[PDB]
Amino acid sequence: EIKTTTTLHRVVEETTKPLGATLVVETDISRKDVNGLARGHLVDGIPLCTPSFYADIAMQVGQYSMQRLRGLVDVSDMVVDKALVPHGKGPQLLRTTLTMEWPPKAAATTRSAKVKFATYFKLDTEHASCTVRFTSDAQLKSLRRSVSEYKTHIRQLHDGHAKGQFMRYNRKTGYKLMSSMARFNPDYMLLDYLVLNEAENEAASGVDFSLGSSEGTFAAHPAHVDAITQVAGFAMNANDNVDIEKQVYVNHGWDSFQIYQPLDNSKSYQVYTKMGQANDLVHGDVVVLDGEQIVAFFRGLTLRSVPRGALRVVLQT
Amino acid sequence: EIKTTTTLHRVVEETTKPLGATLVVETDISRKDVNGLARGHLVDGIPLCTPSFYADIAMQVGQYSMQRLRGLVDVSDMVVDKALVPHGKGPQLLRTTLTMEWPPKAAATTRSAKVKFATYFKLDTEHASCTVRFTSDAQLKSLRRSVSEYKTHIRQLHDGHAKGQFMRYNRKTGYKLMSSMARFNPDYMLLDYLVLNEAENEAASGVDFSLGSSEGTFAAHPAHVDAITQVAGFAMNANDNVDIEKQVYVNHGWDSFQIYQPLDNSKSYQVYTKMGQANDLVHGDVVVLDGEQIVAFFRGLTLRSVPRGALRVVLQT
Ligand SMILES: COc1cc(O)c2c(O)c(C(C)=O)c(CC(C)=O)cc2c1
Ligand SMILES: COc1cc(O)c2c(O)c(C(C)=O)c(CC(C)=O)cc2c1
Repeated sequence: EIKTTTTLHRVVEETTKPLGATLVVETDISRKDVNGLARGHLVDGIPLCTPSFYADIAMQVGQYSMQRLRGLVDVSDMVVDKALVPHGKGPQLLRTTLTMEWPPKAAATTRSAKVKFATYFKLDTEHASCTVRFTSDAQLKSLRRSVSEYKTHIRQLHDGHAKGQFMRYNRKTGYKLMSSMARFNPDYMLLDYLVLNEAENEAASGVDFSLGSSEGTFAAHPAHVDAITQVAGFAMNANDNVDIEKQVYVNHGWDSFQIYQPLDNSKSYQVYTKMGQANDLVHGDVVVLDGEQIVAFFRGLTLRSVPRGALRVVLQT
Repeated sequence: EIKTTTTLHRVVEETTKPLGATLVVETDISRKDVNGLARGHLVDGIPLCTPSFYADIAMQVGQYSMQRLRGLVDVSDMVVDKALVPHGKGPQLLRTTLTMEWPPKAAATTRSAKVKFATYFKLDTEHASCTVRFTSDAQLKSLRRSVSEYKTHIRQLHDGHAKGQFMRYNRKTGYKLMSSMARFNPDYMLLDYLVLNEAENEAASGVDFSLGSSEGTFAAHPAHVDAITQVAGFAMNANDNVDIEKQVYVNHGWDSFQIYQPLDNSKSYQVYTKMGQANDLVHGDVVVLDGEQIVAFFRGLTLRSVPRGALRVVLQT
């Protein structure tokens, strides 16, 4: 039976059939243990749930599904369509629906599940979707072979900063730079330092989970995983040629997300990304290291350029 | 008779006397050539006239007063008491009142005049005051002897940045850093780069007056002089330990201000300040160089720590 957590509160429905299964879980984002955490970012005084919030729940229903059938869960094909504003005024029910389909009777052969995230009063808004994948360790093995190359990019960023070539932002100064666009729940302000090579939207950052409070139970703490994606959002938005009064880069989702080691709330990690240039979309990979160890990887993290002013409008609509 | 300019529109009253004289001038800050200029900073969508606007008028009425009795005018003892919001909705008449006092027949020996700045509809608000002084060149001579020393502080700041010790902000990134506190009329965005030693609130900045448009006639262009004081305000507000969502440093005035060379709108200048350490107030000197030449100097520029939120309240009321 699925363990309830800070971010997954009850099972609404759990049905097996011959050609598939449906699992519906529910999270009251107004519940007092989670409401604070659900309010990750703040834009024009409007609180916003981060994609990492869905990713946590996805990892949970995926891990459960994968164990129930028989291993790494990949939160893949994440698409964030509509803002979720945790109002904190009476129940606000986020329903996460996981569906699986199969041949008879190869249920145990199943390597993916479709996941949808929608708030209910019933239906309020459909927010996001992803596909969880029960994946191989092939990527992990490949990442392990590239560790030394990632470490080299990181070292070269620090060397450049030490020569006056690249900007290095202390934690509070980085958040100040972003503050006309978004403010952050303090528990999400986990970027300790960030070195940015603006020419390639390329960043090396120390993320220190000890800098926030992360009480509760999770598969992947939404603050910890949002801090990882913040590094790529900062690389884009902190470029001297991006005028954040007019245009801002927002997280649209990603192609793949795997976690290989605990995201420990007493530890700091190294995060490296080269986003680059590219319609209204940029994409790139984000790796998380713990010294020599591969901790996590976003493949094809996607940020969308949106008008600052029209963002304001839609969020107030 | 006093030359009218972009920032001084008409003489309201001009009386000489046995024991002194009164000169009252008027500037309609809604007039189309000046209204843009008058709106130098923007806080919470509220436009604000900068202290440099009063300093320009002070130099003009001071130079005139000095010339008509019988070379440097010092805009000294500047105190900025109340915000001036150029609404641009019908006339908004800034009245600058200069008063002088003297012995019988000794008018020619007069070395200072009291200046007050108040808007009228009639009395609206009293904004600021200063004392213009007809001063010696002793300070100028002293500054010329320190040139090499100022240049050394500047070179040391650049050296430190080249070793990764001090922050260097490109123009647009500096203004992005300040943007949750204030936005700036583009004609005021003249800070080309700034290197900051946060430990001592110590900055060297290139200010490039060619970066804005400054059409009109002035004694000292309000954008150009404000850009000089921005270097000190930035030094304080860009400190990692100053949370601009809570407290901001605002210009309160200064003890002395002298200009020794034209502030040429095609030229860039070097500005150096060491504000140092946080009562309500910080103070320090700001020097302006053009290579080897002394161009201008604020002695005892004063910034006041004000609550960001309570700043908002007052301005909105
Ligand atoms: C206008 O469309 C959207 C939709 C979203 O889901 C959005 C969203 O989730 C966010 C979030 C979570 O931050 C933002 C603002 C940022 C990047 O800080 C803006 C959004 C804007
Ligand atoms: C609350 O009291 C004041 C009085 C002023 O005259 C103020 C003032 O002139 C200003 C400005 C800009 O001129 C400001 C805001 C800043 C530093 O950008 C804030 C002010 C705040």
